Amino acid sequence: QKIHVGPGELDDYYGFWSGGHQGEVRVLGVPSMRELMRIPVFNVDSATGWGLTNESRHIMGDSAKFLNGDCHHPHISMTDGKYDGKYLFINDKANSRVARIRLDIMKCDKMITVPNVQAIHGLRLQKVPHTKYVFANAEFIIPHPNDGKVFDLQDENSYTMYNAIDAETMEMAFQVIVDGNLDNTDADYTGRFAAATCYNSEKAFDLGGMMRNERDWVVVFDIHAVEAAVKAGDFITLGDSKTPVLDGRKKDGKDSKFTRYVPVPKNPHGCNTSSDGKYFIAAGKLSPTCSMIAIDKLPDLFAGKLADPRDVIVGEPELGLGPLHTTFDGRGNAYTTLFIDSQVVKWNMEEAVRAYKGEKVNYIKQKLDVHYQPGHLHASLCETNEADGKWLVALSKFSKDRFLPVGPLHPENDQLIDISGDEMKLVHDGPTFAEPHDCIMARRDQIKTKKIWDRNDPFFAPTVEMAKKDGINLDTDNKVIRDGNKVRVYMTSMAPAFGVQEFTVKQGDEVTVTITNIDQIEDVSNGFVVVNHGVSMEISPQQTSSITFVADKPGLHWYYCSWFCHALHMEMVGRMMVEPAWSHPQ
Amino acid sequence: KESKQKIHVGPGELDDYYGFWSGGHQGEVRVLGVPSMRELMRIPVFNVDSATGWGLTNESRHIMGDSAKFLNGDCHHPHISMTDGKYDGKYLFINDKANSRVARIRLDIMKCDKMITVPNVQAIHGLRLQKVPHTKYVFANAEFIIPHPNDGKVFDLQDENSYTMYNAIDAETMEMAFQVIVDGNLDNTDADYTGRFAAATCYNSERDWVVVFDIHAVEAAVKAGDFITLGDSKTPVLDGRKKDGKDSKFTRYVPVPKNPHGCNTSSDGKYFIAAGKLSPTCSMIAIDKLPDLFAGKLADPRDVIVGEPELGLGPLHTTFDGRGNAYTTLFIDSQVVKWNMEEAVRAYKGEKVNYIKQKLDVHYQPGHLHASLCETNEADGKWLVALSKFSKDRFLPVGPLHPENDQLIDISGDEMKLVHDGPTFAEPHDCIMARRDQIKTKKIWDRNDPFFAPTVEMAKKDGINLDTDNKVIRDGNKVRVYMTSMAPAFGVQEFTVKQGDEVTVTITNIDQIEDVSNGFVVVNHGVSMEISPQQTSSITFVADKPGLHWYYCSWFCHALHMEMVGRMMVEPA
Ligand code: CUZ
Ligand code: CUA
Ligand code: CUA
Ligand SMILES: [Ca+2]
Ligand SMILES: [Ca+2]
Ligand SMILES: [Cl-]
Ligand SMILES: [Cl-]
Ligand SMILES: [Cl-]
Ligand SMILES: [K+]
Ligand code: NA
Ligand code: NA
Ligand SMILES: [Zn+2]
Ligand SMILES: [Zn+2]
Repeated sequence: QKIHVGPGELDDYYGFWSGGHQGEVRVLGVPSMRELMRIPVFNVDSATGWGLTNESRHIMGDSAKFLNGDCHHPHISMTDGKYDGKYLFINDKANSRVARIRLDIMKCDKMITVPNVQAIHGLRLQKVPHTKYVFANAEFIIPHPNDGKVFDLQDENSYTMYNAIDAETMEMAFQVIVDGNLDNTDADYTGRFAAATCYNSEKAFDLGGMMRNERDWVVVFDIHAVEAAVKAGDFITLGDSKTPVLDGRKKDGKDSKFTRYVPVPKNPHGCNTSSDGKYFIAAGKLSPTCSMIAIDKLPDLFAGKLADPRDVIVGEPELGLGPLHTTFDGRGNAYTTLFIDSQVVKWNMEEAVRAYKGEKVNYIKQKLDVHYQPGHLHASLCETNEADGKWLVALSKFSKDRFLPVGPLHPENDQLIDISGDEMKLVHDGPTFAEPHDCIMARRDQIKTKKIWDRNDPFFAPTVEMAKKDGINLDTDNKVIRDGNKVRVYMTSMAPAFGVQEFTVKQGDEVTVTITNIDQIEDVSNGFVVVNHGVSMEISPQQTSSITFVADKPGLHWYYCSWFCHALHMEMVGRMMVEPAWSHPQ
Repeated sequence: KESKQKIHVGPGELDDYYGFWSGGHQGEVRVLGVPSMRELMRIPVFNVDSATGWGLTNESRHIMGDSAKFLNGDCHHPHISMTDGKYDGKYLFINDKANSRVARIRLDIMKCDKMITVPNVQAIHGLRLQKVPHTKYVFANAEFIIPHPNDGKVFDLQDENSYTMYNAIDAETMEMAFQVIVDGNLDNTDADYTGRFAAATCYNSERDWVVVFDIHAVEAAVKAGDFITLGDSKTPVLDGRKKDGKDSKFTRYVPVPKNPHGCNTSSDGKYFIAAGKLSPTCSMIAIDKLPDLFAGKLADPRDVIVGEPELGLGPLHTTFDGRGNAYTTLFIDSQVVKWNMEEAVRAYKGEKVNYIKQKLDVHYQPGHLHASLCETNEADGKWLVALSKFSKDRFLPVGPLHPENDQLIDISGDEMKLVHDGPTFAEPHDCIMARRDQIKTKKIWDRNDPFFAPTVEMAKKDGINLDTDNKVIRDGNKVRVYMTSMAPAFGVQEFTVKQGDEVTVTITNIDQIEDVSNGFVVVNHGVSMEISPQQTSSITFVADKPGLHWYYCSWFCHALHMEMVGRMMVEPA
């Protein structure tokens, strides 16, 4: 299996890395592991203007006031258990958001702040019949309402919730109150069941408390029952949110219609569906095991045909110290990160299941040393029924001496491992910034991108509507619209010239500049920077982009095209002239 | 001799050079390993960095000063400080064209530690360092002509008080040293190997020129008090314009075709080489003739030109292997051309000599290029990076935006060989390499480090010993939390405030194990920062929402990382 991609060759896979607490999504080529693109999501990007432009701030809504994010879990939309390459979704733990990225333009196109929760951590997508719902965990228990009268986590109204977002509209679909808390989550291959690990069944706030219980659990959700309850109008609502809220807590030992709690040790972390649809696999973390939940047994569990929730567990292989996450090669083998032992352990799920029945057999096939302290791992197409068993990436949190010293802050080490054969082979050390937690790979032919924008694209449709109110045709017009103390400049751009090369405003005017790049050649991006005003944005071919700033400085102020576009790039400039306040009224 | 160097750095092996890439329009600096071309670290400078809190923390906003209000930057030209014409590994400097700044990075901690807004100019673009006897001055070009004063009374760019200026910053204090008014507009700049001379291309005389500065004469004028000041800046300003055809004393204007661009000093110190851009040539200025030029011993400013090789369409920039060759990017022809400087000089006198050695195709439209140690008299002729603006089909498609293609070229032998295509984001533009042994970094912070000294001072006023204390100080509607942190526990795990209070959280990571970084995020408050071992970091926000609000450690630091959390309780008003 070729490891190196030479000049003029292309990678075989796309890789979508989370940006960690840096807040972006990174697009890598695999197996070269080179970064092809950064997709700003929760960060402010000086280069494209994301978080400065009117289009981006409209997508972010009120959360445009935050300059930070913390993302962990990127996932690609599916149809019938296979990637369809339309959307990628990712969480924000820092400000409790979920974002959707459109894979054809590789931009964030929708974002939602999840109501009545703190900290979106785990996220995964419905697999079958297609990604109708995005499932997201809120990690921290809070009071409801959270108005500062009650702070106690033990109050009957202190809880966290499992969240379902409608993937196509990016509005809330429902929320399910749970006992304990939520960590990671996955979904079955039927659409009926989802599952999440919980580490704080104690509802404590201190370290000792959260480790008190021998087992926490994985909570299993019957989504068909939740939908049935929503259609029956049997739910409540919290605060000013109209999201249906259903109660999945145990009420004095009686289970909810919506949930069942399977005891699992101990502060379990990863929650992964095997690619054959047979198991939810929960990594035991503080327990040196994984727990294997038989998805075929869940209907019987929800029908009261099982005496004990543990009856749905059909294996608990002892793997090593600090199991965190599991992935699958599609040949019947599972691969699990051991954080403390600092290894990846390859094991055979069916032999694990036989050993739980007492049939002594060695289900452990190989342990590979990794460098050092691995968190997530991901095998190519592992989240689909097309898991192809070629590449594995283990994302390690301490790189120590694996790279040149760069000061007190070290890179993460994302290691590429060949699993096409019976023996795992470590082939590449990839340093990365800001702690990617997880990543997802797709075949080159599962992703189709646009090279030029459509003029009706929803990304800037609000800007086109604003232009219409001004009677502007964005494809041709170079006009300055004046409206009181507001000024709206509309121009075309066509390397190496701005369509409006000079305009005059009053000191204090609120200036919006809207640029439509009317080039036809792919790859001729234009930029727009206003010197010393904190204004920067990119405009690609056939895109309309706009940005608003206050002209608070009298005098002459240059603007220039930031993106190299032509041999005469450094001459694509213009002048804003600001008449002083003392020459105008007030 | 062949070009054979190994290009692959396998698991467990280390790169041989550091690469310092400009972050382009994204505004950071990037640290790469060469020859792997992998990104080891991101250093935030003009961008806001959610991961480390740069632009959010009190320490970073203090360094940024008033310019902390800007969320953007546009950088191009990174350069490492020198002693005796060799890298000394102390500082990296870089420009901000978007908001007219120069920043200094300390290479021992890989953080930006000083920043200056250059007064009375618009857009810092070209930038280079004094080489000899060391980097006393940072030289920076302001690109755009503006009125003086720029108060809205005059907009005419041909008014007698409309001009731009060459800028000298004191490298060690990061205060302005002096500015020199010039004719025309400035593009790129370089310095000689003595400290007396510097030079800059000008593209908008409206043949343009390379303006040469006699820095000794400028310094003499400043020491004698013969200068003016502009506006509310105390920076000495000297007039380097031609007045009625009379030369300044501080400057000479050397005619050079055409809209010249790059301005590069050869590593043997002999030449300033200006790339022709619209002219298919480079022009070679003999630095050893400059004293005679400023002494009025030469008939014509063209007499310092000793070579004008014809290279190809669209020469932009030049670098050096230290063996006597120059390497120039041809933007139009989309090539790197290798040529021999001494043979070009002899051709200029009329000898039939072929100075061109090889043309290598690159992909596509190269701008800057950089050979290893080329800015020093130690130029080693091993590696060459050409930074190409249009990558086209060289990488997988990723939508309407495309990556720059930074291509690594083996120049160790007699033939250039292309060995790697490196995609990069937001047009890094230029880069600089240093030997592994030229860079020495700290493993853990020193407690006396200037980076957070202002925070140690605040703590002093509160009577706080940052190394041990876990305390909440109340002062009106201000709340100052001080805590130590030690994975996996925050030293203060809960505190209570009033809605509306202005909260400052100061965290001191007292771990002594390298690489055990901590983070601090306050949920739904837009607060995020990093605290590495022995660092103190601080951040201020207002508690504007009543109720219970969790905070957590963002940096995976421990098996119990998920459980390293705290509670802020906000009492309603
Ligand atoms: Cu957020 S957790 Cu194991 Cu996913 Cu990294
Ligand atoms: Cu438009 Cu460069
Ligand atoms: Cu402290 Cu993770
Ligand atoms: Ca527990
Ligand atoms: Ca000109
Ligand atoms: Cl998981
Ligand atoms: Cl240059
Ligand atoms: Cl040679
Ligand atoms: K790390
Ligand atoms: Na939204
Ligand atoms: Na400063
Ligand atoms: Zn440049
Ligand atoms: Zn250039």
